[PDB]
Amino acid sequence: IPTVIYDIYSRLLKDRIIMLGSQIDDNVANSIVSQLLFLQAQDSEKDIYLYINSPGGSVTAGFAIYDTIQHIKPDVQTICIGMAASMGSFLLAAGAKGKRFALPNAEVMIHQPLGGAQGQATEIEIAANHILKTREKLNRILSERTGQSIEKIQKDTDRDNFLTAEEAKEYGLIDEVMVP
Amino acid sequence: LIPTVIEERAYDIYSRLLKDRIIMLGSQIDDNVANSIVSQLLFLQAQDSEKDIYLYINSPGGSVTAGFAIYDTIQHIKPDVQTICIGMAASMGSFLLAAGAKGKRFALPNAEVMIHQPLGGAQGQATEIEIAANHILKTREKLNRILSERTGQSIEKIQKDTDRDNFLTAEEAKEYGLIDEVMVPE
Amino acid sequence: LIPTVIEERAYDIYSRLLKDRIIMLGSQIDDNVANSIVSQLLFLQAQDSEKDIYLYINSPGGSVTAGFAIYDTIQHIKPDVQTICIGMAASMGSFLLAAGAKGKRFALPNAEVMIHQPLGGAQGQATEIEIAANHILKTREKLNRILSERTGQSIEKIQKDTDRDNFLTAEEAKEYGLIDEVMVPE
Amino acid sequence: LIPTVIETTNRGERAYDIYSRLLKDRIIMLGSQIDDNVANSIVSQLLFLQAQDSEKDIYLYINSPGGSVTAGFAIYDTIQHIKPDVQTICIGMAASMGSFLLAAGAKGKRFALPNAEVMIHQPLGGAQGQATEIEIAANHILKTREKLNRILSERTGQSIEKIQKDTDRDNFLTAEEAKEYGLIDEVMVPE
Amino acid sequence: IPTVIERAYDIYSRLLKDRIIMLGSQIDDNVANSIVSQLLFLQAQDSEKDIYLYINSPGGSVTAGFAIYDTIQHIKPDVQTICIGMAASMGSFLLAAGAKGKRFALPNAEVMIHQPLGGAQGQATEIEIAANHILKTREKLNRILSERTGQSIEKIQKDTDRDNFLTAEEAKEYGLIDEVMVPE
Amino acid sequence: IPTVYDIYSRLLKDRIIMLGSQIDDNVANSIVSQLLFLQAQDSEKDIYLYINSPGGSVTAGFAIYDTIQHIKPDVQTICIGMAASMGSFLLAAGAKGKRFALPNAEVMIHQPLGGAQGQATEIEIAANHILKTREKLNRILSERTGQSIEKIQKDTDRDNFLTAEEAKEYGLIDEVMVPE
Amino acid sequence: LIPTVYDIYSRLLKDRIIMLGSQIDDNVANSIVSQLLFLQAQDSEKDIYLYINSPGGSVTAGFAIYDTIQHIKPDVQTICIGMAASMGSFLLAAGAKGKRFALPNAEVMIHQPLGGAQGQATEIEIAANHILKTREKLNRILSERTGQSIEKIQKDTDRDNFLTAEEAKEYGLIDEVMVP
Amino acid sequence: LIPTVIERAYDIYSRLLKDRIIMLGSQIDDNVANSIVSQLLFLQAQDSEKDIYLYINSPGGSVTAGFAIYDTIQHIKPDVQTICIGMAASMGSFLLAAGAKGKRFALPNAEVMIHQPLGGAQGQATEIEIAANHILKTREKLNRILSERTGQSIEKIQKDTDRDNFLTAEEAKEYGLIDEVMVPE
Amino acid sequence: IPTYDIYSRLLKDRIIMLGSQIDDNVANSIVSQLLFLQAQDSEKDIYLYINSPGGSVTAGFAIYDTIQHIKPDVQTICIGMAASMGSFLLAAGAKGKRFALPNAEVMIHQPLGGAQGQATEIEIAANHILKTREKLNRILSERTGQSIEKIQKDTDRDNFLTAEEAKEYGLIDEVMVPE
Ligand SMILES: CC[C@@H](C)[C@H]1C(=O)N([C@@H](C)c2cccc3ccccc23)C[C@@H]2N(C(=O)NCCCC(F)(F)F)CCC(=O)N12
Ligand SMILES: CC[C@@H](C)[C@H]1C(=O)N([C@@H](C)c2cccc3ccccc23)C[C@@H]2N(C(=O)NCCCC(F)(F)F)CCC(=O)N12
Ligand SMILES: CC[C@@H](C)[C@H]1C(=O)N([C@@H](C)c2cccc3ccccc23)C[C@@H]2N(C(=O)NCCCC(F)(F)F)CCC(=O)N12
Ligand SMILES: CC[C@@H](C)[C@H]1C(=O)N([C@@H](C)c2cccc3ccccc23)C[C@@H]2N(C(=O)NCCCC(F)(F)F)CCC(=O)N12
Ligand SMILES: CC[C@@H](C)[C@H]1C(=O)N([C@@H](C)c2cccc3ccccc23)C[C@@H]2N(C(=O)NCCCC(F)(F)F)CCC(=O)N12
Ligand SMILES: CC[C@@H](C)[C@H]1C(=O)N([C@@H](C)c2cccc3ccccc23)C[C@@H]2N(C(=O)NCCCC(F)(F)F)CCC(=O)N12
Ligand SMILES: CC[C@@H](C)[C@H]1C(=O)N([C@@H](C)c2cccc3ccccc23)C[C@@H]2N(C(=O)NCCCC(F)(F)F)CCC(=O)N12
Ligand SMILES: CC[C@@H](C)[C@H]1C(=O)N([C@@H](C)c2cccc3ccccc23)C[C@@H]2N(C(=O)NCCCC(F)(F)F)CCC(=O)N12
Ligand SMILES: CC[C@@H](C)[C@H]1C(=O)N([C@@H](C)c2cccc3ccccc23)C[C@@H]2N(C(=O)NCCCC(F)(F)F)CCC(=O)N12
Repeated sequence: IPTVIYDIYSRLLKDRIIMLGSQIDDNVANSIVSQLLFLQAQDSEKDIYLYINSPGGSVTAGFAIYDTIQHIKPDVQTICIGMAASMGSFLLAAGAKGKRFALPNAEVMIHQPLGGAQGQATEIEIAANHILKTREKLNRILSERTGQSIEKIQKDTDRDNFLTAEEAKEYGLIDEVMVP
Repeated sequence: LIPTVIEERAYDIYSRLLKDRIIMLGSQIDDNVANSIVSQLLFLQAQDSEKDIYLYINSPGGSVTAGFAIYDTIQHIKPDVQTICIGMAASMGSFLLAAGAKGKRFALPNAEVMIHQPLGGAQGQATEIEIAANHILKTREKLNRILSERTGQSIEKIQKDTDRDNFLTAEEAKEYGLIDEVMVPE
Repeated sequence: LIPTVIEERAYDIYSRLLKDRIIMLGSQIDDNVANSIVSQLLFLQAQDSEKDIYLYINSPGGSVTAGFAIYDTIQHIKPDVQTICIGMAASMGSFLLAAGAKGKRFALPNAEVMIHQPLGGAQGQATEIEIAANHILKTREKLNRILSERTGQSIEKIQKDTDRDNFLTAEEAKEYGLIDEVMVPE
Repeated sequence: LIPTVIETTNRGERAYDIYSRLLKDRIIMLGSQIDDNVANSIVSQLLFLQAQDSEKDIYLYINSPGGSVTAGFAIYDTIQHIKPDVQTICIGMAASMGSFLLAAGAKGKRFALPNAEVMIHQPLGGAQGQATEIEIAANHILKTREKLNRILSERTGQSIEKIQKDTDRDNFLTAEEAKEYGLIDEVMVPE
Repeated sequence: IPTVIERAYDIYSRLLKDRIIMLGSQIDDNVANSIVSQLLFLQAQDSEKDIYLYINSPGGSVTAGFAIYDTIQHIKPDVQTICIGMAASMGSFLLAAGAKGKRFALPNAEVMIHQPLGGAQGQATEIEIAANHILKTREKLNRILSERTGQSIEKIQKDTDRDNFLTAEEAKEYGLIDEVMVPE
Repeated sequence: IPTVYDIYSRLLKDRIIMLGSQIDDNVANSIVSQLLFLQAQDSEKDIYLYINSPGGSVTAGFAIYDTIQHIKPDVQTICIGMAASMGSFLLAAGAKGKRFALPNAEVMIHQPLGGAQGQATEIEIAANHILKTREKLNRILSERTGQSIEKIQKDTDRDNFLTAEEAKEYGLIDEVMVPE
Repeated sequence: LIPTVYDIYSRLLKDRIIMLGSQIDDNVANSIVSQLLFLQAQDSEKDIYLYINSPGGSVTAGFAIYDTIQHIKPDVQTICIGMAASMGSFLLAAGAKGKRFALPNAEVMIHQPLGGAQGQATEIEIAANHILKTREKLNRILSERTGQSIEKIQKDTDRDNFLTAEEAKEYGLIDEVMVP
Repeated sequence: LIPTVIERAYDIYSRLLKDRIIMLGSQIDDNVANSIVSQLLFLQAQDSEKDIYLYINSPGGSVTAGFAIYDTIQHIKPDVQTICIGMAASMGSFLLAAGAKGKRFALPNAEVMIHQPLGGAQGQATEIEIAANHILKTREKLNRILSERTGQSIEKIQKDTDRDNFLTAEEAKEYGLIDEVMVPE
Repeated sequence: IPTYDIYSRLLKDRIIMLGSQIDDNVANSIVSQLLFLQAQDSEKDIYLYINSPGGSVTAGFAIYDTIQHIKPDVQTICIGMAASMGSFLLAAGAKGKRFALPNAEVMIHQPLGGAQGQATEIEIAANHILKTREKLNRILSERTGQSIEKIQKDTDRDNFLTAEEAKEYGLIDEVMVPE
């Protein structure tokens, strides 16, 4: 990671740019949540810029970021550069309305949540109910953010569904493709 | 490891027992074990469709579908299949113990019987987990319904008593209706 | 592990069943299992080209090409091959269950039948992935077409019903046309 | 991985990692599995913050799957011991000892964001060896469960019998259900 | 394992022909199934002649041990027991299970008694169930040992709290065996 | 393996040889031995070679191939299940007019696979060897199918799956045995 | 490992030189994207110099870099030193027209994208369609940047195709070979 | 992982050390003992009269490492107050009991566990004998010191440490391992 | 193993081969062979070949006690090596009928073992292995004519003896010199 006279990521944070550039786990969420809180305290009115190049990851970690975005006063603009898959694409769609972007060759992928369960029948049932409720929660929020029905979201996320930047715009996941 | 007996014919000990209509279920129940036991049951029915068969059970259980292969074959054939628990019958083992001919399900006094709900796993997409969950729940309903019919206990009581590992003495298994008699030594 | 029976002649239990025209498909289907079953079918046809053969199926499935070795050999030989599901017939196992002679496909009441689409893999260059994808899609079409002919269901319905794991009871398998009869115990 | 922030003050600029910057404003992040190291760090932060100012509130962020019960109790007892109120917020997930610590915040100052997940269940453990050693371990984990349930009862207003029943297996609650249960006081809805 | 020819037998099968069963390993389900089968075979061959159970075993599974124990008590023939080498844990329990008056050891054989071993992991209630089960199992073992030795349950409990090694002569004094066979 | 003889030995008594696995040296040695045994038993009666094989070693395959051509009896071939790579080469090696498949059998043809590491000159030697091996295979396949070497080269460039009927049209087999 | 003068890479960044000297993954892309953004903010008119010595890597990570290059105002000059393979050679070709270079002994390699898929037939189909669309996207852009037809790019990338610096120039991947 | 505070820039543990608080928050091995011994020596040199505060959240560990800490506590002039937060087991509970008389504490939900020392030996009979004698002497040494610090007899300590013995904070006080449970205000 | 297999052929002539590490399986087999041979003929000598690095003490005692229990004399011969429990069993043969070939190696040393866990568990294990060593040394004293104190000293560490030194020690009666 190069230094500027700051490491490069810290330099970007000084200009209110947060980089979500990896798999989403609890550590990544904690860092992004902290950066959002720091930026709101520095200036509660200026926009924040969230860069997303992520294959997704933990749903609860993703919701930590999602809820923090909605909680703070500044608008959080989102941009997909490279790829936004799974919880990554969910967070892309979570940006301030009118301020969700992708570059033209960026890839957006949506699909249903993944998980596991082992043990007794009743334990498997509890895990199944939990992941099904989690999917309903995700689909409901995605419906509100895209303007698509819950039934359409359900159908379109049944398997891996790859979208171009332009298709993501048509879907309502982003507002604009930034053409060079 | 397995001794031979000579009667002129040479038999390993298990084959010698099979000649007297005794089948040994002495391991974890998987497809191989089920196939072997199913084959022995079919062989014995063909040898004599009227004489009792004796199924020895010392098993920690195992695959439910493999257990049902044995269960359905027991019910399908004409001979009565007597069951005895020696050592332990747990899970599908205890289900098979309860599957023996009415009046002919036994245990020795220090045998251990354990009943519990089925175990499994699932990973992948939400809808795949749902399918696996529905399947294991239906399997549990099927097991509980049959156990209710075989023991005389209600489905609601079976559900409650199999929620966690439930260890029974031979005498408790008799009181429960899983077996008919404890063979006390003379 | 596998007991012996003595009639002058000494047989393992499976060989004894084969003498009465019973073939046991009791494991995952791979090339070895297919070769053995194909050999048994050819042997039985040569022993008697008119008497029925009995194919026991307790299998989670396995290789599609191995399954087709068995399927084609069943159709090629003169004797009718009766099929019975005891325990489980999943994937290629359920395909082979459905391949038995019309009117002579059975299951015991607690047997489980599962149908789903074929599984596979591919890695390498885009064009290699394309070739592998085309191959598995053609394989699925071939399976679905044959299943349609054997069950009486449309190809479109088979496609829909095999999209994910679909578990059927013995009675549901009969209603579907995978088997002809559930053998209820007497 | 962890960004730096630089604040220019009148006696030279200061460089903080982001978590240290939050600690300066009395925010402690419990963002991982709870083990002894995590507990020691959080205990130290609580003691430091009390010494800096014994009257100002502390803010404990909880995004945790839980972990060691004794480590969790190190944090719990330190929270109750110090003078400042410790506000708690669930962001993401609070499971097991995480949800216990969420419920341990100052009364009226326990929060969650709307899509946060709270999970409660009974403690997990292990025991091997002789029969009498297994008995000792069993008695210990059963007493530990009674201790947890009693405290949870006091903090939520639910009876011990209800806590026992509701923690028998994994029990997932929405933020709103956690409020109704008494684990938190308020769901912070976005403005 | 050598062969002997009269018909060809492996050495263990040859001993089984003279009603000698060898329990010469750790006790698991396979060993128990084999020994149970041999006992049933021998009873069917002759319901009146004594059976001879050789024990050189570090013990093993309690339920497997009880399969053997209950089969011994169930059959009509007397089962004589001898400790050669070592009988530990369930091995020593089976040694004590032989027909009264017909439990032996050779002079340098080692007998060890101790409480049962086990494990449990998972939820508190699962640990409780496992603990209750192993405690009941210990009570069952101690009660039977009390009946077979003539020692009180309280003394058995105390003496099995930790590993307790006995010489053949001490095992006789304890009531685990009836006689030490001294060489002529 | 059931007894009647083990089942495979019983089939060998009726001049049926089972090639039902990956082709390695052990399999080739066994099949070569069976062919020599059968020729000695009767030099005029047909032999029946069952093929359900994913292929394997080229030199092992050539041991079988050359032994088939060397002996006096006609060797009939049948594909049941799958004949891939050297398996399909051996299928095509059966006596002209006596190469069969069952209707759902799969035939796959492709170029040989291999490996080489070390110095540049060692890599060159290995490359020349595998290229010569491919030429040898293609030339023989051309003679057995009636297809040109140029067409064989093109059609084996990547994995090429054929149905039994397509294998007949290609000239790899003579007839599909339809069930009566 | 990395000498100080600033560490050496940060010193080069001060003069608007970015080093892409490794396999392209998300971390590398995020770092390069950040450097490009930083440099544009420092001076939106001065050229940027992108050094490429890379075996390639992730396609989506490569597209993060590609789209950021096209998005920013400064011209990004590219030079191949050592090797540019796969996505590395794609990025080499993405430099400002007239300002794509290689040193004389640099190696350029082009080939089709690599990937994988396992699971159900329909999942394999989705993965196959995705990688085929990705290849079309890459080939279309390469056609625009080189002046070669899509059909020629398809043919020339079917297998590993190694080019000298001079051949890369003739192909249109670079504009000039810098002779010493 | 470990946050920084600015007054000078300190990691949080160093900041606590400036106020005479030492954290024993892990398994006790030689490294941990060396660090704690060094902190104790540093603090005595800074001020030989002011109390030191030793936080204990530890499952125990090496007996000799524990004795390095124990002997250093007794050697230095300042009183070392001890507090159990979370758990003090085995050598951890021994060190808890080693604090200055009247200044050994626990928080109400802290767990104290006492048991006999653990170890191992393999090799020749005479090597096993040497290892057995050593661990038995070590147990006698531990029990004698625990007797002096708690007021319990050696015979009672022996009996109560035969197996794992878990105590609540209040039970630890009754036992004499600590002097007071700090109840929250 | 060449073909009776060769070992079974030797057993027909009352020769038992102890040619490996002594564990429970080996002991069970040798005990069974001894019982079989006594039943075949209670008066004829048995010949026990010993080429063994030793092994389990309790397994060795299974063999030892069975030798002493049966009526036939058991002659012992060391060919190759008899170490540890192997040398103990060599010394256990019938008095006057314990042999070695001239280049055979005999090694004596104290028993080996292990203990882990609580102090009291280590104490129990230590007491047990010390009592086992006393039992071994007492029997070796009776069989060799050496004092217990001398056996203790000489087994403190690995002590290698030639066949002739083993004879002088009293572990064997005779070295069979080739004719
Ligand atoms: C400024 C109002 C809302 C935003 C409020 C709030 O909702 N939180 C949340 C995000 C929060 C975070 C962590 C722990 C919490 C515990 C209880 C309640 C809220 C908590 C903390 C937040 N606080 C700050 O953000 N302070 C400035 C810190 C700046 C920097 F990030 F450190 F640089 C503490 C004062 C407070 O009332 N809030
Ligand atoms: C002769 C009374 C008792 C000994 C009685 C009995 O309790 N069992 C038990 C041990 C038993 C074993 C295995 C499965 C059983 C199933 C149900 C009931 C008893 C079973 C089986 C036993 N049987 C035999 O022992 N038959 C001869 C066996 C010969 C040989 F071992 F094969 F060589 C079957 C007839 C029967 O009534 N019993
Ligand atoms: C005697 C009526 C029922 C019992 C009937 C039957 O249900 N099955 C079942 C168990 C069966 C087994 C295996 C494959 C099958 C395939 C299709 C239908 C039933 C099958 C086979 C069974 N058959 C035999 O058991 N024959 C004798 C074999 C003796 C020995 F086991 F080999 F020793 C074939 C004649 C038949 O009509 N049945
Ligand atoms: C009886 C007519 C058809 C059935 C014909 C046939 O289609 N095949 C097939 C199944 C076949 C099997 C294996 C290799 C083959 C190779 C080429 C052609 C057919 C083959 C072999 C089959 N043959 C036999 O099955 N003979 C009896 C062997 C019985 C036993 F299995 F050994 F017990 C060889 C004589 C033959 O003309 N056929
Ligand atoms: C029968 C004429 C040709 C076929 C001739 C021949 O080409 N070979 C070949 C196949 C061969 C095989 C193995 C080693 C060889 C060594 C040198 C030359 C040929 C060899 C051996 C073959 N021979 C036999 O096949 N003998 C009978 C064996 C029958 C059975 F297989 F054992 F059942 C030895 C006599 C011989 O001249 N030939
Ligand atoms: C200057 C107009 C375009 C270039 C515009 C833009 O398109 N992006 C992109 C590259 C962008 C990056 C990261 C996150 C984003 C989130 C939403 C929209 C765009 C984002 C961010 C970019 N911004 C900056 O580049 N600010 C200066 C940062 C300098 C330094 F790198 F920190 F040194 C934020 C203000 C803005 O409107 N843009
Ligand atoms: C301020 C009153 C209570 C809170 C009191 C106390 O109970 N503890 C506890 C938490 C404590 C911590 C660590 C070891 C202990 C050992 C024995 C007793 C208490 C201990 C330590 C606490 N002390 C401090 O907190 N000093 C200031 C340290 C500030 C900073 F954290 F370093 F930044 C030591 C003086 C004292 O009497 N206490
Ligand atoms: C002041 C009397 C006692 C405390 C005396 C002593 O007993 N030790 C002990 C603890 C000691 C420690 C390390 C190595 C030793 C080697 C030999 C003897 C004592 C040693 C060292 C101790 N010394 C210091 O503590 N010096 C100040 C160091 C302060 C700081 F820790 F660096 F911050 C050296 C002068 C000395 O006589 N002692
Ligand atoms: C002269 C009697 C002494 C030798 C006596 C005896 O001490 N044992 C011992 C070795 C023994 C072995 C195994 C189990 C025993 C159980 C209880 C008592 C002695 C047992 C068994 C021994 N027996 C035999 O050795 N019979 C012949 C067996 C021949 C062959 F080994 F099978 F080839 C059983 C009859 C008996 O009374 N004894």
